[PDB]
Amino acid sequence: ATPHINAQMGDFADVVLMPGDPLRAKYIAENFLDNAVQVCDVRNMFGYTGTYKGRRISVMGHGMGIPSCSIYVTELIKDYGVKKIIRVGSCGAVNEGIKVRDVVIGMGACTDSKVNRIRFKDHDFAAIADYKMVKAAEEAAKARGIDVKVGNLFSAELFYTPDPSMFDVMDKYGIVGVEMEAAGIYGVAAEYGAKALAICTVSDHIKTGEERQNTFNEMIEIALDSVLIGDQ
Amino acid sequence: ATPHINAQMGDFADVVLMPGDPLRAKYIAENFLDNAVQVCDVRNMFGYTGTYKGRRISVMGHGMGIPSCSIYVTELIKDYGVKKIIRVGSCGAVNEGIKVRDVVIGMGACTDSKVNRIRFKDHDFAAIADYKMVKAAEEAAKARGIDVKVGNLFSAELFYTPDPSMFDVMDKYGIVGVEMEAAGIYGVAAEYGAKALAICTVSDHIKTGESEERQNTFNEMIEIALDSVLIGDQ
Amino acid sequence: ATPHINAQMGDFADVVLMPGDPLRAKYIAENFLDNAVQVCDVRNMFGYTGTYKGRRISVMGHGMGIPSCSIYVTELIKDYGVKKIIRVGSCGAVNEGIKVRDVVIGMGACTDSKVNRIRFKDHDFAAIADYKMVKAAEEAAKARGIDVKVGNLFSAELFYTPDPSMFDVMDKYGIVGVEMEAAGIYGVAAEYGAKALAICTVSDHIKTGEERQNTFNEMIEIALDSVLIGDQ
Amino acid sequence: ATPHINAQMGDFADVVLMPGDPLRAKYIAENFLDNAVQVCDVRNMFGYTGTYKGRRISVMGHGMGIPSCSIYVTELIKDYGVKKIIRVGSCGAVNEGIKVRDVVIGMGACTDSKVNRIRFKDHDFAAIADYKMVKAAEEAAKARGIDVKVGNLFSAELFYTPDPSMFDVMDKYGIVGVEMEAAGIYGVAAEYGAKALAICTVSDHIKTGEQTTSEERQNTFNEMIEIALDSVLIGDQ
Amino acid sequence: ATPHINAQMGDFADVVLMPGDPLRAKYIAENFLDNAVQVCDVRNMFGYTGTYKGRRISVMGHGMGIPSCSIYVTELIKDYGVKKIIRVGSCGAVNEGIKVRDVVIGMGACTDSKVNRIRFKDHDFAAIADYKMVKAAEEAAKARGIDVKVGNLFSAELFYTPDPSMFDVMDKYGIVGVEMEAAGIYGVAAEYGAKALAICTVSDHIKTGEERQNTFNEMIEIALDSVLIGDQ
Amino acid sequence: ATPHINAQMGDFADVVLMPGDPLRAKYIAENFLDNAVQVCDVRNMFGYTGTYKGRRISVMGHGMGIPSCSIYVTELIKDYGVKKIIRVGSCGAVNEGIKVRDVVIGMGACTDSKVNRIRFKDHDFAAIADYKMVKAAEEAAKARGIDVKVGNLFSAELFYTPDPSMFDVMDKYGIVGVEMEAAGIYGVAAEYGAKALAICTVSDHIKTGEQTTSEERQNTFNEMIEIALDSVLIGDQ
Repeated sequence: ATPHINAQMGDFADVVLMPGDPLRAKYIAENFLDNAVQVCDVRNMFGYTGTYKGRRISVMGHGMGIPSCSIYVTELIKDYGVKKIIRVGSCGAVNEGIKVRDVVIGMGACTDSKVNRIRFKDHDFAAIADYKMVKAAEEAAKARGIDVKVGNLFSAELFYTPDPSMFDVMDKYGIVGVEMEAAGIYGVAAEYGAKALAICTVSDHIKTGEERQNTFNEMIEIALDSVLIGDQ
Repeated sequence: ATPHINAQMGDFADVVLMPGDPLRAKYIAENFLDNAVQVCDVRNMFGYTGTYKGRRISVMGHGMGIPSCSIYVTELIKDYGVKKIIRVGSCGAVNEGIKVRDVVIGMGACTDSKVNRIRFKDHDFAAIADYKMVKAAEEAAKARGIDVKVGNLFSAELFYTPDPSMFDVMDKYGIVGVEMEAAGIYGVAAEYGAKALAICTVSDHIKTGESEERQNTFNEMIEIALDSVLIGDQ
Repeated sequence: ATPHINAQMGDFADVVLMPGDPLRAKYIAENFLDNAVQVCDVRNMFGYTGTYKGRRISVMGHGMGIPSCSIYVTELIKDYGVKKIIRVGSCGAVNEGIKVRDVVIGMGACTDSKVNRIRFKDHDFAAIADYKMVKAAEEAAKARGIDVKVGNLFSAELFYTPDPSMFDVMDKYGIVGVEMEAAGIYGVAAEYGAKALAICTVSDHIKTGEERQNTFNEMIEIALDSVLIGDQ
Repeated sequence: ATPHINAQMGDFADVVLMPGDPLRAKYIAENFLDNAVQVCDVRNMFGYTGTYKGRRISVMGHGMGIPSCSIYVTELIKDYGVKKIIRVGSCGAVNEGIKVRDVVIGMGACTDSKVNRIRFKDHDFAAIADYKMVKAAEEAAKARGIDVKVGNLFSAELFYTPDPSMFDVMDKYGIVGVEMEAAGIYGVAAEYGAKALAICTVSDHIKTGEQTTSEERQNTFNEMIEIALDSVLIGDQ
Repeated sequence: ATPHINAQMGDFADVVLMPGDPLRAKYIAENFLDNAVQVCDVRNMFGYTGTYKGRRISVMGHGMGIPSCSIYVTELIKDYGVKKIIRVGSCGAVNEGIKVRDVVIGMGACTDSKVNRIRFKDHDFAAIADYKMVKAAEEAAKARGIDVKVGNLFSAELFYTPDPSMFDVMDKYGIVGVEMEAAGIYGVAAEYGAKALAICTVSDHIKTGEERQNTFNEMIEIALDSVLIGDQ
Repeated sequence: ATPHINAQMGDFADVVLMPGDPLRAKYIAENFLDNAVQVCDVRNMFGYTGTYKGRRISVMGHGMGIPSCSIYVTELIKDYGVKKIIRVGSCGAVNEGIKVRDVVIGMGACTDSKVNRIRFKDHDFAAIADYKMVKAAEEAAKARGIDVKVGNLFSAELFYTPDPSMFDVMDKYGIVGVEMEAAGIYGVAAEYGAKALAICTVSDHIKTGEQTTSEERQNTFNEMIEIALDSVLIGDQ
């Protein structure tokens, strides 16, 4: 029993899929997993454990932003023995070579947050995903014939940014998508010795101002298939 | 009809009480407000509008941390006409003069976050509450025989901090309670020209290590906040 | 008998009013206090102790800027037993809603200085006044028919700023007045466990370019009446 | 005809292998490339162009440290059309999970330098390698029976650090090796739109005092270069 | 007529000697200069203009700390045509090879202040004195057989530092003296195209805890002699 | 017998002249020193020891950029007993008061690097030269009729800067020339208790687009080296 998660050790699988919205975790448990049972509900942050093709897998919301996400993944790892975390969600694109509904994988995560600087003595910590998980997801996508873009995500602290000119810097530096928690997750996995990966689907084009459900399903199938591939 | 709040203009009152826990918002709606009706539920972030002594008041969770808190209160202010936000929650204490169950009001909020530096050209922005709201809350508590400590909160980005020696620094500088969203709310209030206040109840003593008594003290904090709304209206 | 103050313990009252200009301290001692006697003059920084309606009160200049102000109020607090400091001065306004001759109370104080970051491990320390002092001052003004603005001051390190565009940012965030020492006084009050308040009169409008003695006298009376309201 | 490189357009291939030491570049061009010709020598910074299994490949020294390697990689990309860069060097280990003689690939590069903060408005830029190059290098090592550690390198500005306690921080965060130029190469590659990769061989263990002989190190160095050149062919597809 | 200096263009010479204490400026005008006449007195910051060996020279206090000193030197330079500033004062020593009463010249000035970072886009500005002024002062000292140490001063923002371990860092990097304004003066001189120099006398040994009036006179004679040397 | 320098204690004099390019070290040792013998060549970074008017003097390249520079000066000081270092190079001018072919001395060195912040608890370290070396070089140039500009150099981390508006800032604050290693040499010299000086010749004007022939550049460079060597003898007295 932890402060933010009302479950017991053993309730979660060693791998957890994590959308930000708890209703998306409920949607995933009911439509993609077999026999999912709810294992937590504190603060309405629903978490479930079921199986995918016989493999035990959990799915749980993490809320919005770095701080919220860090609390949950930190507790999953140190209190529930979770080894691998796959964040799943929507992101905004800033570059011309990425179109809405494209599937991006964050090999790395840039950020404007100070959390990695507080852990790394104020130097530049490169928040990165676990290589084998990236590979697994790219192979799972290829198997279904889905193209994915692997690159840097940008984890913003402020959804309603006071500095919009930063989207032009992101673009020039190849940022593939903007979300709000990947840099925090990667930071937590490094601090606690676990492995993470963030997968996103472009829901909006910040620059050009540019189905959704179906593309969401492809993202989920890719993440879940990457879990089985990762076990081999 | 915003991305994070599925309500209509007019659904929220001009004043909103905001616990971090959506289930706390539900508890407040059911036990302290009259005829409260749910006005939003995207992402399970429950929001309700009811009445306190004839005065229309809203209550809604804001989730955990500065980024989450900023999204909700920003949308509330710019799309729902919200004028006053009172965050209500639990905090940890670092100072010996403050005990568990004490009620603290955050006249200012320190932080280890970068959000106010992004807004203020990397200079020191003093994230403060609206004075009249502090004053109303302090008078409301005084009328209920409750002693409140008014000072600086500290809004942490990392609940599981990699640097626990910071708690000794906070204590040395008078921090009255440690939580996670006050500096963000005050920063948003200053950016969008609204008014905000953070009231908290000490649920844990981070230094000394110190449900019923907490529930009771939680009810005390809610009553103060709601009574400050009426004193604030005069 | 300190390095910057040549007085003895007991020479100052427990409450000190501090204009930046030592000649302003002399003015206040002579026209608002009864039987004030000079208690210090090292570096020409005049300090006086007198009585306001029977209540012992001190007034002393603190010079210009954060470093100068910190030295004096630190010595007053640790060597002279000073419990409450009320800084009084003139300030520039950046906001359109604030006019010259308006009285502002600094509940908080922003700064481009590094002093609070040196004290607070490089994180954001919110330099704020003592709530009760703010409340007393606001009550005092209300009793004299004076409308005061309570909010954020900005304490600048450079009077001749190399970056005048900061004035638009301050305005955007509600800064009520720009001066040079409130963030340092509040930081010292927090470090040594004392109480402080900054009250100012808008002498110039930095944005619009926009009696002064009269409004200055108004600010002095509010400060002195706040001390008596604060004693109850 | 740039200031630091005295070659002409077309002298370099579109993929360039880069050790820090110009003599290692000479050694690679001589022993691993066919028909290598020296194409530049400004400041004794030797650059050659040869062929590997019929494919055109260049090898060039980049000096030590971020500032020196940025100058050369920037010139190769903007003046000579280079699209892919593979840095091949030596790094020190800080983690007990990594052993001397290990082959590490920098998927990312942490640093104590300010070069990426100057480029990215003082926010945190995750200095990363090109994913497909990491994958080609990882497959190539696997195909040669070499097990590679894929993770975060740390590019130090001061070889003789004034703060050794940072090594304990690097170990806790899983840094796989400490070197001096990856974070700078990754920043340049992102700024100019090219692709980069840093591969390293562990010559010393900072934390455990472990050393290796010059024989063993030559051999492990030899493995690294074969992986890199193989990865080029895999990457071409 | 400037806000902080009540004088007219022409009242100051092109070179100004500046102790922090205005009473020290008064002592210098009366004892070292011929026919010195007071030219300013706003805020009790006395300024005087007299003659040294027939050479017109001014002496004025600048108060304590960077912010205060910056206002005065900025106004002297841009409003009163001052070309050279020599700050004179007492400093604390942190290094074992520097004893009390030694005369140190700040060829450079380190600091914990943010003022040069605000001017220099957050990079490292090396606040340095004007080389010809350093040279003139070192030669003036040699003529009178006084030994001087030329090196880095450290300009502290906080007289009562919350971080005393910084004195050991200063010592290790060769800081010759700790004072509070040299880095600010050097910054202003650079920004406004003027020349500055800080000369100090060690009044206390911060480390070892270790006449004064006479060593003060040596410092002043050296500065004034450097002015004549500098004119050749 | 250090990692980057293949010499033995006593091979270097107590004073070392240091250009960035090792071929310039060769040129100086051959043309200005008597009986110069090469004493190291690790990574093609040539170091020599010769005599000037009977006074033992060494000359050695330091590569480009702070990090490379720091490694060599740090090794000369801690492993080989060097007491004084004079960096002799080329710089770009940003101020209209400085013309191409001018000789500038860096009494101080500004920088956009983080190496002195890492050493000085994140506060502002004024990276400064040794006063008596500045004075010896200034008198030596005066004695030769050369008028030197004494001031602040700016040591850039990125030669190909992503922020060129910074040059207008350096101009406003009087920077005398832009190079890449002075702030790092001064930091090392202060960390290890040694003395250093950076002298530079203006080969190009960044702000006005002024250039100079290779002939003019050789001659101005020739003047700089004689100033430096003369400053060593004056410094000994």
